[PDB]
Amino acid sequence: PKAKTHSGASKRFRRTGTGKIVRQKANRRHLLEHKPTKRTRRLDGRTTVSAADNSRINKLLNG
Amino acid sequence: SSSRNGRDSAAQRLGVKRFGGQVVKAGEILVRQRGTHFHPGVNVGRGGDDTLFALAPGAVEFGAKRGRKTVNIVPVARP
Amino acid sequence: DVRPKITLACEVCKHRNYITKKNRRNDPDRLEIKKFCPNCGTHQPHKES
RNA sequence: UAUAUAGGCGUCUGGGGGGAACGCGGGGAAGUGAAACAUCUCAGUACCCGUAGGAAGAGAAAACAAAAUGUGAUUCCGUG
RNA sequence: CUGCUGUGAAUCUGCCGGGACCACCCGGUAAGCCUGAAUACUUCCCAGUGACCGAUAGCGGAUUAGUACCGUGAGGGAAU
RNA sequence: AGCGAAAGCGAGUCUGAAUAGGGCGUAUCCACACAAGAGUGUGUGGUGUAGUGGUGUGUUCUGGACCCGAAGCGGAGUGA
RNA sequence: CUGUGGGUAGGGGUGAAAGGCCAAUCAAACUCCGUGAUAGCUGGUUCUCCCCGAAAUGCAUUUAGGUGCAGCGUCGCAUG
RNA sequence: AAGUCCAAGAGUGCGGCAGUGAGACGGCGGGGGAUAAGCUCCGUGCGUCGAGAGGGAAACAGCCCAGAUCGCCGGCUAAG
RNA sequence: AAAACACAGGUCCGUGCGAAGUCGCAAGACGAUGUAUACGGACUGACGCCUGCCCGGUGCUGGAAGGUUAAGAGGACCCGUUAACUCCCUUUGGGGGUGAAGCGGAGAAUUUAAGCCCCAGUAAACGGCGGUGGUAACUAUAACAUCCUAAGGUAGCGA
RNA sequence: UGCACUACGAGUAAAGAUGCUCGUUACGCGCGGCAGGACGAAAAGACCCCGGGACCUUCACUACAACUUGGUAUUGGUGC
RNA sequence: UCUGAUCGUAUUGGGCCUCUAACCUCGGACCGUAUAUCCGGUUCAGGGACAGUGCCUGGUGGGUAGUUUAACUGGGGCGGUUGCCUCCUAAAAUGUAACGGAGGCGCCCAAAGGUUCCCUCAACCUGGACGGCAAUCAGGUGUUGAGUGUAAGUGCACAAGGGAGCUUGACUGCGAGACGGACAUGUCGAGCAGGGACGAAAGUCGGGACUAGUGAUCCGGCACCUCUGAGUGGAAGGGG
Ligand SMILES: [Mg+2]
Ligand SMILES: [Mg+2]
Ligand SMILES: [Mg+2]
Ligand SMILES: [Mg+2]
Ligand SMILES: [Mg+2]
Ligand SMILES: [Mg+2]
Ligand SMILES: [Mg+2]
Ligand SMILES: [Mg+2]
Ligand SMILES: [Mg+2]
Ligand SMILES: [Mg+2]
Ligand SMILES: [Mg+2]
Ligand SMILES: [Mg+2]
Ligand SMILES: [Mg+2]
Ligand SMILES: [Mg+2]
Ligand SMILES: [Mg+2]
Ligand SMILES: [Mg+2]
Ligand SMILES: [Mg+2]
Ligand SMILES: [Mg+2]
Ligand SMILES: [Mg+2]
Ligand SMILES: [Mg+2]
Ligand SMILES: [Mg+2]
Ligand SMILES: [Mg+2]
Ligand SMILES: [Mg+2]
Ligand SMILES: [Mg+2]
Ligand SMILES: [Mg+2]
Ligand SMILES: [Mg+2]
Ligand SMILES: [Mg+2]
Ligand SMILES: [Mg+2]
Ligand SMILES: [Mg+2]
Ligand SMILES: [Mg+2]
Ligand SMILES: [Mg+2]
Ligand SMILES: [Mg+2]
Ligand SMILES: [Mg+2]
Ligand SMILES: [Mg+2]
Ligand SMILES: [Mg+2]
Ligand SMILES: [Mg+2]
Ligand SMILES: [Mg+2]
Ligand SMILES: [Mg+2]
Ligand SMILES: [Mg+2]
Ligand SMILES: [Mg+2]
Ligand SMILES: [Mg+2]
Ligand SMILES: [Mg+2]
Ligand SMILES: [Mg+2]
Ligand SMILES: [Mg+2]
Ligand SMILES: [Mg+2]
Ligand SMILES: [Mg+2]
Ligand SMILES: [Mg+2]
Ligand SMILES: [Mg+2]
Ligand SMILES: [Mg+2]
Ligand SMILES: [Mg+2]
Ligand SMILES: [Mg+2]
Ligand SMILES: [Mg+2]
Ligand SMILES: [Mg+2]
Ligand SMILES: [Mg+2]
Ligand SMILES: [Mg+2]
Ligand SMILES: [Mg+2]
Ligand SMILES: [Mg+2]
Ligand SMILES: [Mg+2]
Ligand SMILES: [Mg+2]
Ligand SMILES: [Mg+2]
Ligand SMILES: [Mg+2]
Ligand SMILES: [Mg+2]
Ligand SMILES: [Mg+2]
Ligand SMILES: [Mg+2]
Ligand SMILES: [Mg+2]
Ligand SMILES: [Mg+2]
Ligand SMILES: [Mg+2]
Ligand SMILES: [Mg+2]
Ligand SMILES: [Mg+2]
Ligand SMILES: [Mg+2]
Ligand SMILES: [Mg+2]
Ligand SMILES: [Mg+2]
Ligand SMILES: [Mg+2]
Ligand SMILES: [Mg+2]
Ligand SMILES: [Mg+2]
Ligand SMILES: [Mg+2]
Ligand SMILES: [Mg+2]
Ligand SMILES: [Mg+2]
Ligand SMILES: [Mg+2]
Ligand SMILES: [Mg+2]
Ligand SMILES: [Mg+2]
Ligand SMILES: [Mg+2]
Ligand SMILES: [Mg+2]
Ligand SMILES: [Mg+2]
Ligand SMILES: [Mg+2]
Ligand SMILES: [Mg+2]
Ligand SMILES: [Mg+2]
Ligand SMILES: [Mg+2]
Ligand SMILES: [Mg+2]
Ligand SMILES: [Mg+2]
Ligand SMILES: [Mg+2]
Ligand SMILES: [Mg+2]
Ligand SMILES: [Mg+2]
Ligand SMILES: [Mg+2]
Ligand SMILES: [Mg+2]
Ligand SMILES: [Mg+2]
Ligand SMILES: [Mg+2]
Ligand SMILES: [Mg+2]
Ligand SMILES: [Mg+2]
Ligand SMILES: [Mg+2]
Ligand SMILES: [Mg+2]
Ligand SMILES: [Mg+2]
Ligand SMILES: [Mg+2]
Ligand SMILES: [Mg+2]
Ligand SMILES: [Mg+2]
Ligand SMILES: [Mg+2]
Ligand SMILES: [Zn+2]
Repeated sequence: PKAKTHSGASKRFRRTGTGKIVRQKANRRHLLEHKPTKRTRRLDGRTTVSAADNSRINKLLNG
Repeated sequence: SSSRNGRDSAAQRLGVKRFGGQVVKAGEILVRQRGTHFHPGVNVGRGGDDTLFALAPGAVEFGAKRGRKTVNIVPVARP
Repeated sequence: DVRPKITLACEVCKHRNYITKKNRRNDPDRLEIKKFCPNCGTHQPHKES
């Protein structure tokens, strides 16, 4: 049978034009008042996933 | 029958990060500390948690200036 | 709470720009301070919501 | 018990049971997985019940579609 | 789309659908029924084939084989 | 052909008030210039960009999934 | 006390009550089926030689005899 | 700055395939214990065993010597 | 194999009769071809003398003036859609505001049962039953003043 | 029931040795007896810990049977 | 024609006493029926729109069913502990274990934040009514022994300690380069622009001398936006 993509990981990870997999940083969904804006803005945008996690994330993404 | 202690905090990895004669980029942080054990020297700035960083590229070198240990960045000549 | 979370809103556009804390025991009235409004483009008074 | 019906008598014609799989309509688990478990899964599976036919079921728009002077009953197969 | 319960209309300037809903447009004409082909399967019969097994293998069963035997019974079940 | 949550725009694109920084993208290398040595950039030329489909091997996913092993759970039946 | 015949059936029966008995079995009988249940646990896994060759640590863990990632092996490529 | 450099079979980056995550004793620095344990817990470009054959310590994983490509009825040595 | 179960005797509770209880999805059956001197359930266990206190907790039974509470009735008020306008502002449009009816969505007031809170009784219902301050016959042998509760061990027995 | 032409002592060793060390003792093979050892046989310890079951209890959780409340359908008429 | 004290009609509820005709009776009789305590019917006598039963609904509910009920741990249990911060162990980089040795945290302050300027304490001696060593005054000695919101450590007298003025940078768009790191977290940061505060200017200001005062994702709320809107226009819903 054809392989199944892990759905929980597809709605969290994405690939760029070259093929590196990007991410979204955590600790930014609530409890924001006490966080300075420098911490808030170093926590947004995408960031490439670590080389250590790149092997498992790839298998979850391709299924 | 029980110990009323046994707690500690994480190590913060403080200390000198760049030593004398070491070439750094402008902006590299050079020594993490609590108080001001090393005071900012020439062309060296001090951060919010008393972290010393380099305001210009060059070579690290320590000194003493009126009984105060200081850290300075020395402009190496452009080849 | 005695130091609850409060929000500050610009008077001239009613947009909630900042959230802070203050003591209700010591500052019973609404807190108002001149803050910066990103769409008004300048510093405006901001009053507690 | 009057209208009468329930019943009773006679004369016909059918029904009953079996069968390996395939069909249709119903009823419907648990082991298991979730690294525990109850939603969830397993699985509408196993099993059970009623019924067939040589196949069945479906089938001739109170359908799709999307501004195309577009397809045109159903079933099945490949993709998507 | 559909079951049980309650309420419950219109016959075409009607009624239904187009992913809450409303308006406009478009598609269709429910509450009646039949329907072949393309699709699924093999108890049984015929004829073949195998980079299938070759007697502890292949069917449980090449021979008394669902036999002898074991069990009250459902049932389990050889060896040659 | 990419950037973007998307509308969209497109060797660009997003954010932003910003010809103002950064993100992702513009195969890769070569040279010649123009700017700074805060890690090199920008631009003009050049070179020009490699995938896909069979199939062997390793690992993996869904399947009993390298082989053996519970106590026990469920369905339908058999037994005084 | 006893013979013959009979009735009660599995979360059920029966019990002058011991969780007793219900076909040499009972804190939920037995048979077949789901089914090759599931086991972070134990066991076993079959010919050869050549080259290289560990770990028993860190971090997290419904975690502590399990696992993920790091460290540490090997092979291929790049650099030198 | 050199050395080693027909080798350490060394670094670093990307990838395929891992196993490991129960360690032991001895030397040196320490916590716990009674400055007890063949105890327990840490540090160590410390060693050996694990995964190490050969010689010495009577025998004797972890101590001393020394790292087994094969053969020889040659020689020189190490610990002793 | 017993001291354990049963037992004859005791009480308590339920049951007015295809009873209650039990087996059944139901029909039906036992109870019982019985009818409160009967039947079921619970505890105790011939006999003899007796069986104290506590109704606060938890059950059981009973009661109702209130508080609280479902579905169901109610649809005030609000929102969507748009016939109509009414205006600019640019012109063959198109956005501003109002927006009736109709259809839709969220839906408040109001009304409404049992239960629970509430108040009573009940222990042969499940359950509970105290101290302190300083004392004499020859030391005693806990029965002077006061704290606390729902009440502070009655009789009998007692290494 | 891995073997086999299977002594003892003091040692050593996974710390309680027929099998290793060093010494002591002992001609080969049987028959009847005894039970000190072979950590003798038997039964994948039942004590203890770990993982999993199972049945039991309850003001653990969540459900369901049963009991019960009200509305409404079956369901109607006159008077207040 | 509102305010009202009113009667009647049409309509519809709430309740009440009823009636019988649904429905109900294991009350009688008779019949199917020779046989029959079944069953059905017919009829008399009783209940009666109640009860029962569908559907919707709230209670009670170990009667039953499925399940959960942590780990570390010098065996397990009982105790204690579980995240964060500071110190010693910890062997002069960093890091380093034990049910090793000691303490803190789950806040606080609209100033205890920003800037500008000014000042130097604690203790001791001497002189003073209450007033005593001690309270405020004056003279001197006094370089840090005081103080720093808050544990501890590192700091700070150049002051980060004390005082006053003004004021909100306890900003918005960003961020070269780094520390730390299994990962996820975390931490520092010059500099550019907008719009400000203080300062003559230089300049400083993205909370607090520093390091605790915190909780991933999912799911949902709210305000704003130029995104989307299942035929179309809206909407609902989604998105930033
Ligand atoms: Mg998907
Ligand atoms: Mg958000
Ligand atoms: Mg913020
Ligand atoms: Mg520390
Ligand atoms: Mg600061
Ligand atoms: Mg104030
Ligand atoms: Mg048939
Ligand atoms: Mg299940
Ligand atoms: Mg499971
Ligand atoms: Mg499992
Ligand atoms: Mg056919
Ligand atoms: Mg047909
Ligand atoms: Mg048909
Ligand atoms: Mg055979
Ligand atoms: Mg042969
Ligand atoms: Mg056979
Ligand atoms: Mg027989
Ligand atoms: Mg895209
Ligand atoms: Mg942004
Ligand atoms: Mg750019
Ligand atoms: Mg090719
Ligand atoms: Mg290939
Ligand atoms: Mg079974
Ligand atoms: Mg039977
Ligand atoms: Mg008899
Ligand atoms: Mg019999
Ligand atoms: Mg029993
Ligand atoms: Mg049997
Ligand atoms: Mg038996
Ligand atoms: Mg059973
Ligand atoms: Mg069972
Ligand atoms: Mg299965
Ligand atoms: Mg298995
Ligand atoms: Mg080697
Ligand atoms: Mg690993
Ligand atoms: Mg590798
Ligand atoms: Mg060398
Ligand atoms: Mg080599
Ligand atoms: Mg190597
Ligand atoms: Mg482990
Ligand atoms: Mg370990
Ligand atoms: Mg070790
Ligand atoms: Mg040891
Ligand atoms: Mg030592
Ligand atoms: Mg120790
Ligand atoms: Mg040891
Ligand atoms: Mg060591
Ligand atoms: Mg090993
Ligand atoms: Mg050796
Ligand atoms: Mg070695
Ligand atoms: Mg040596
Ligand atoms: Mg010699
Ligand atoms: Mg020598
Ligand atoms: Mg006896
Ligand atoms: Mg006996
Ligand atoms: Mg007994
Ligand atoms: Mg009696
Ligand atoms: Mg009683
Ligand atoms: Mg009854
Ligand atoms: Mg009575
Ligand atoms: Mg008794
Ligand atoms: Mg008595
Ligand atoms: Mg009494
Ligand atoms: Mg009482
Ligand atoms: Mg009481
Ligand atoms: Mg009471
Ligand atoms: Mg009372
Ligand atoms: Mg009551
Ligand atoms: Mg309603
Ligand atoms: Mg006594
Ligand atoms: Mg010996
Ligand atoms: Mg010995
Ligand atoms: Mg021996
Ligand atoms: Mg020998
Ligand atoms: Mg002998
Ligand atoms: Mg013997
Ligand atoms: Mg003997
Ligand atoms: Mg044995
Ligand atoms: Mg065992
Ligand atoms: Mg256990
Ligand atoms: Mg009724
Ligand atoms: Mg009803
Ligand atoms: Mg219960
Ligand atoms: Mg239970
Ligand atoms: Mg289960
Ligand atoms: Mg456990
Ligand atoms: Mg444990
Ligand atoms: Mg212990
Ligand atoms: Mg011990
Ligand atoms: Mg150190
Ligand atoms: Mg050191
Ligand atoms: Mg360590
Ligand atoms: Mg504490
Ligand atoms: Mg301050
Ligand atoms: Mg200030
Ligand atoms: Mg003075
Ligand atoms: Mg100050
Ligand atoms: Mg803030
Ligand atoms: Mg960066
Ligand atoms: Mg500016
Ligand atoms: Mg700045
Ligand atoms: Mg800060
Ligand atoms: Mg989740
Ligand atoms: Mg639509
Ligand atoms: Mg639309
Ligand atoms: Mg919206
Ligand atoms: Zn504003």
